[PDB]
Formats: sequence, structure tokens, C-alpha cells
Amino acid sequence: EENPSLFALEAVLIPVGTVGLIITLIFVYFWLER
Amino acid sequence: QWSASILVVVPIFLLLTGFVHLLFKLSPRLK
Repeated sequence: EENPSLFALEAVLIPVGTVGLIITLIFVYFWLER
Repeated sequence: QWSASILVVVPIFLLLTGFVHLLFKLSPRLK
């Protein structure tokens, strides 16, 4: 077993993806504003 | 049995829904 296989599980990629989406939405709102 | 994905995704999903409501409030026919 090379490298941490568990670090490629479902719970790690899903949250970071969602966090990115949220940050994108707030950034979009800021850009549109003014 | 509890799952890390379920417990993490529930609060994150709440935050996402809040954001969708935030945009919807200032966007009627804009998508």
C-alpha cells in the first residue's frame, strides 16, 4: 500500500468542493455589487 | 451507524442553501 489510500475517500473531496462553490457564490455577489 | 460524509455534508448543505436563498432574494428572473 503506497501513499495514504484513505486520504482519497469520499468525505475529504466532497466538503472542499462544496466550500469552493460557496466561496464562488459570495465572490460572484461581491463582483456584481457596484 | 454514523458516517463522516453525512455529518459534514448536512451543515455544509445548510450553508449552501443559505447562499442560494441569499442570491434568490436579490434575483427574481435572473439565473
